[PDB]
Amino acid sequence: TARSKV
Amino acid sequence: VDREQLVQKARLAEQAERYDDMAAAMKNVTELNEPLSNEERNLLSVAYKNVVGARRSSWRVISSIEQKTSADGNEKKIEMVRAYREKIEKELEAVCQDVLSLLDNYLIKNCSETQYESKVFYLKMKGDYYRYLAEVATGEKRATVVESSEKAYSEAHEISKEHMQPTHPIRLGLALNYSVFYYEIQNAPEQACHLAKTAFDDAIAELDTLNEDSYKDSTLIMQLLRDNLTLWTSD
Repeated sequence: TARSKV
Repeated sequence: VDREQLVQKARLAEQAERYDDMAAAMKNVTELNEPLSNEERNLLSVAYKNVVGARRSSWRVISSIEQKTSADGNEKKIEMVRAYREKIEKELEAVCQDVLSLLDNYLIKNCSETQYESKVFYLKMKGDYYRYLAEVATGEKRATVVESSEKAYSEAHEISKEHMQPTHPIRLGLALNYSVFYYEIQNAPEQACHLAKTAFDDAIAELDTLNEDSYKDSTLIMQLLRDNLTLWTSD
């Protein structure tokens, strides 16, 4: 799955 | 308590990993109706990200168990799991409404015409918390929060394109979360890939605009934009 900004 | 003491309490709570106390402190700072500094803006963001994040992680774990438990067909267990998912959902939704009201009634409201960075930062946050609401919502309730998330991201994207450099960490960060919104929430992989590729290609075209103080922050997001694109064009 894709990662969003930390 | 004076504003300085509240900011210092948030700094302490962060170190003590007491994110509810950190969010409470930054909410009080916001409620003073004076604009937040870059440091204060990030203290608020980190606080609420960790608070909602705890519920998001729990919700995912319970939902995963609920899917497996539904297969075995245990009447008493399924209800208990369903109820627990609903308990965490309500907690998550309350955190999102808390953030969204601060954004709408204080933060976005007090942004001046020239305060582009803050306006994009807060609209991106608005998009993020409506996306977190979408993640748990179903039916017409989901359609509503998805529409709200799109409206917030779309506005932030228009401002960032007009007033910010393609290499700006806030601009890249928005493009990252907005593309994630298109893929995961809207199920629009073509729109997700186009947004992530345009953002990456525009930042690559003007690498000369990278700032000595924020080059590492920009490249870190650019890596995530390529990682997501590699993933999405493999799937």
